[PDB]
This record gives sequence, structure tokens and C-alpha cells, in this order.
Amino acid sequence: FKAERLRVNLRLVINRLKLLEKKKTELAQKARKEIADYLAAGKDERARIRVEHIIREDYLVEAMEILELYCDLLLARFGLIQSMKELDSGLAESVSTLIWAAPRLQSEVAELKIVADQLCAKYSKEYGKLCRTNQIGTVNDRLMHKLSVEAPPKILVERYLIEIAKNYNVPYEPDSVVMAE
Amino acid sequence: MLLQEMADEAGLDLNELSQRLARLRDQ
Amino acid sequence: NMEKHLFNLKFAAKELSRSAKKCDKEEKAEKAKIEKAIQKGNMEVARIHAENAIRQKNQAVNFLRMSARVDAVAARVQTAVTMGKVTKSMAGVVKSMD
Amino acid sequence: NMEKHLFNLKFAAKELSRSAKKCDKEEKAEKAKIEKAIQKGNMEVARIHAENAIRQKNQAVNFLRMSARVDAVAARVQTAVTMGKVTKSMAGVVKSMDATLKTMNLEKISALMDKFEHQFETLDVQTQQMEDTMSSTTTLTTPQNQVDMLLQEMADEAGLDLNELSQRLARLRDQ
Amino acid sequence: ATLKTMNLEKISALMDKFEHQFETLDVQTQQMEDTMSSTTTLTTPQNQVD
Amino acid sequence: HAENAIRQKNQAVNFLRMSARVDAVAARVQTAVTMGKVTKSMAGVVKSMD
Amino acid sequence: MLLQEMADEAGLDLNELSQRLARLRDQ
Repeated sequence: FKAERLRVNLRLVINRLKLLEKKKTELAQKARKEIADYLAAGKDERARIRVEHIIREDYLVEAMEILELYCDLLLARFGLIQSMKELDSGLAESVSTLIWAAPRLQSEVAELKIVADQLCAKYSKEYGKLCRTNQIGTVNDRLMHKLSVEAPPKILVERYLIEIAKNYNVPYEPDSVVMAE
Repeated sequence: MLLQEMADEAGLDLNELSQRLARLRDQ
Repeated sequence: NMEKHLFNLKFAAKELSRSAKKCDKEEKAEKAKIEKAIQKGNMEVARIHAENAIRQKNQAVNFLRMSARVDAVAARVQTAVTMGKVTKSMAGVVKSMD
Repeated sequence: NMEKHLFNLKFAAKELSRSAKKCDKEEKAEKAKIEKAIQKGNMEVARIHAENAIRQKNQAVNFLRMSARVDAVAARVQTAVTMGKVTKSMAGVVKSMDATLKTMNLEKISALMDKFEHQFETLDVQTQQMEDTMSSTTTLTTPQNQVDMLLQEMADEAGLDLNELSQRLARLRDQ
Repeated sequence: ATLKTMNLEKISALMDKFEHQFETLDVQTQQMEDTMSSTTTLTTPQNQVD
Repeated sequence: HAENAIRQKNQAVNFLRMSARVDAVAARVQTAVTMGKVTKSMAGVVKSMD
Repeated sequence: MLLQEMADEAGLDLNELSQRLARLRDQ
């Protein structure tokens, strides 16, 4: 385990997350316009897939915001990392989430895997790849939900479509079966 | 915005939401 | 050796400044083109030229800031080079006077 | 290597822009031709020229958008090239400054400067003593009394201003 | 090839090194200037300049 | 442009002060060189006259 | 140590105990 390596990788992860969330917000605007165009036509069951894409990306942007927050938290309390040998309570959440989410966002942010390495190679109490996955039952549940790979609720998709239609001056008749239940 | 300003200046015509979507995401 | 690196740094700064100027000029031209296209009624060509103009504006600002940064770094390196020559000369003088 | 690719990219962008301009011009011409043909009554030639005009319009718009995209990419690549040159130069500067500051560090520099100061103070002392002796060597060619008198006469002549005892001392010595 | 050779880790370290080296040079310049001034004080009296 | 102007002003003042310091040092060294030539010549003269 | 230093300088990556063992040997 190297400390300065972890510091540099944390700063890089922060910068990368900033860039990614910016450009993802922009792409989300453009793809929302695309969904509005799709709704202009009679194609409805396809706009639901497109808006699934959109809300997945939005969950992802929120999760990246949370991860940037946690990385900056670790970077603000880095000396408290170097001094102690076991992490305190103030850093349990950050370390846990940054180790749990690394394989999730490993493709988007590469340096995150190095951060996970330095945070797994520094600890031995319930640590190590195997024990690091075993002791991952203390991560932020909200971030787990944002990065949860699951079909979003249908009613949520209908609400997303209703709002986009209402904004882009396009008519849309929600599926009452899901819109009312 | 640039297109809107240029149109309005020329007098012719051409032929926010994120917060509501976030509030909806909070559920 | 370091003098060559200083020369390359100053050259890169000047190149960035020139590119910023050129991009500002191109923005000024694309504004004329978008005005023409909005007169003709072309919405898509107006969109294209607006994208080009905004891109040129932003990249010109970026090139200008970048050239400012490289100018600061090159001024610092030039100061370091001159002071290194001075320090070497004063070391030689100290040896001879000793 | 990358500079060549940047050059080719910018050349392709300019070519696309030129082609878009040319296609717009050709559309403007085909509109004249279709007007003529619709005057003559030719329906088929009017159809042909309308197809040509619409095609030229659409392909000109496409070429324009394509040239915009290639322009963005080429600007990005040019930024990358310039920043790569800057980064290489700053790496070279870092290496050279590392070598130098290793050889000429703050300790050595401070000691060298203290030595410079002390050596030139010693030289200040040498100069003072050397000058005292140089003056003591030639005192009968430059009498103080004559210099004082010359200065007094020159002042009085210029009208401006400047800003014996031995006998009393001898009488005192006799006691 | 370049980003493999000059990656973000190496670039960040190189820039931290640049900053620290030129800060050290800032210190050297200050001290060198203090000494340069202390060397020549009888040719440039503060009272005369004032 | 304000950053550039302020930076150029400050670095011009710094360069001017730095050049003044180096000018003082160079004048001192030139005095030392001339006096060294004079001292060498007077040593040679002393030897010959002896 | 040489490999670690060369790696860290290149920025890339590569893909004490005796005292504890002696204390264990003392039993």
C-alpha cells in the first residue's frame, strides 16, 4: 500500500467524475429531446426504453456525485488514514462504498479500481478481495440503489414520460394500468 | 439562446425540467 | 538543454495565442453565416453554424486561458535559466577569488 | 506523427466545407434550370432538375454538418498536440531543474553566497589599504594645501561655495 | 502510446515536482537577493535614496 | 486579460529589481577584476624594482 | 525495491515478517 498513490488517484477520480457528470448532463438533455421527438410520433413503447436509458444515466450521475463527495471526504481526512491502522467510524462509509462501487464503475472511472486496491491493501480486518466483498454490508444504501442494476418501476417511467411530454409540448396518454396502480 | 437572439433581432421565426425530474426521482 | 525547453514552451504559448485569435475570427465569420441562413429560413444550417460559432467562442476562450498559463510557466522557467547562469557565474567568481 | 494526422483532419474539414459551398451553388443553378423547364412545359426534365436540386440541398447540409464535426475533432486534436508539446517541455525542464537543484542546492547556494560576500568584504579592506598606500606614495606631487587653494580660487571665481596650526602645535610641544 | 507513457499518475507527479522545484527556486532567489543586496550597501545608502 | 496585465506588471517590477541586483554585483566584480590587474602589475613592478 | 522505484517513476504498475516468525519461534 502506497499513500501518495492513493492521494493522486483520489484527486484523479474526483476530476474524472466532474467531467463525466457534466457531459452526462449534456447528453441527457439531448436524449430527452430525442425522447420528445419519439413521443411526437405514435411510437410509445420505444420511448419507454429510451427514458429507461435516461433515468439509468441520471441515477448514475447522482451516484457519481455521491462518490465524488466521499472521495473528497477521504482526501480531507487523509492524515487520519495515514496515522491509524484501522479505519475509524468517520471513514467507514467512504471506504466501504468506494470499495463496493469500484467494480460497478470500473469501466467509466479506471482510477477508482486503484483507489479500491489501496483501500483493500491497507486493511486486514475483514479485508482482502474475498473478505473485502464479505465486509461490504455497511455501504450507503442510497448509492446502492442508484447503482442498482434493475428494471426501474413502470410508474416512475410513466412520470418521466409525462414530464418530458408536458415540457416539450407533446401529447401523451399514460398507461392507466400502471399510472393508477 | 444564440438562435433565439438572432431570430428575435431579425424579427423572423424559426420552424428547468431537470429539477422536476430530480424531484420525481426522489419520489 | 533547458534553454531548448524554454524555447519550446514559449513557442507553444505563442501558438496557443495565435489559435485563440484565429478561433475568435472564425466565430465572427460563422455569425455572419448564421445570420444569412436564418434569413434564408434554413433552420438546420442555422443550427450547424450556431454550433460552430459557440464551439469557436468556447475554444478560443480556452486557448487564451491555456496560453496565459503557459506564458506564466515560461516566464518562470526563463527567470530560472537566467538565475542559473548568474549563479554559475558567481560560483566561478567565488572559486577564482578564493 | 500526430501533426500529420492533424493536418489531414483539417484538410478534410476544409474539403467538406468547400464541397458544401459548391453543392449549394449547384442547387441555386438547378433551380434556374427547373424554372426554365417548367416554362417550356417539360414535366420530366422538371422532375429531373427538382431531384438534382433537392439532392444538392440535402447533401450540402450534410457536408456542412460533417465539416463542423471534423472541425471540432481537429480543434480537439490540435489542442492535444500543443498540450503534448507543453507537457514534454515541462518534463524536460523538471529533469534539468532536478539535476541542477541536486547539484546546486540551497545549502550550497547559501554557503557560496556567504563566501562571495566575505571575499568581497576582504576585497573592500584590501582596496582601502591599497588606496591609503597609493596616496601615501605620492604626497609631494599633490600637496593638500595647493589643492585646497585651487578649490578656493575656483569657487571664488565661480562665485559659488563648497559644502599655521603646526607652529602652535610646535610651541605646545616645547611645553 | 503517449497516454501509456505519460499517464495521469506520472503527469500529476511531474507537476507536483515542477511546483516544488520552482518553489525551492523562489526560496533560492529570495536568499540570493538578500545576499546580493547585503554585499553592496555602502554604494547605495538607504538615506540617500530616500 | 486582467490576470495577464497584473502578472506582466509584477514580473516586470521583479525583473527590474533583479537586474538592479545583478548590475550591482557585476559592477563590484568589474572593480575587483580591474583592481586585480592593478595589483598584479604593481607586484611585478615591485619585483623588478627590487 | 529497484522494481518498485522504477515502476513508481514510470507511473505504471506490475502484475519484517522474520521478526514475527522469531517471536512465534520463541513460543
